[PDB]
Amino acid sequence: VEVLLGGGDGSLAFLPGDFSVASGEEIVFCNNAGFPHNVVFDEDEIPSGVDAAKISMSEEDLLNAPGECYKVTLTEKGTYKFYCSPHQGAGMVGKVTVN
Ligand SMILES: [Cl-]
Ligand SMILES: [Cu+2]
Repeated sequence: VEVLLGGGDGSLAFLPGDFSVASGEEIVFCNNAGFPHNVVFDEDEIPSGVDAAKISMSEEDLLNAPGECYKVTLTEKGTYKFYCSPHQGAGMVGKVTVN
């Protein structure tokens, strides 16, 4: 599935922000507006056994360009809470349920 990074209206948001995906299904986070953006999963908000370092972009990596995206494939079932480092304080966070 595809999630847009930033609304055209200026919102620093994941569109959709709360969504579901089946185990093994990919999620492609594409820059839309308001970038730089990046996608970082909260180590304390991801299913048991998942390595946040494998499913996250480095806090120092940013999708700085308009056509850039970040693809991640999640398998362990449960909810995962992720955010954008630069806009975390502005409310740019999201949740995905892997069923
Ligand atoms: Cl992992
Ligand atoms: Cu951002």
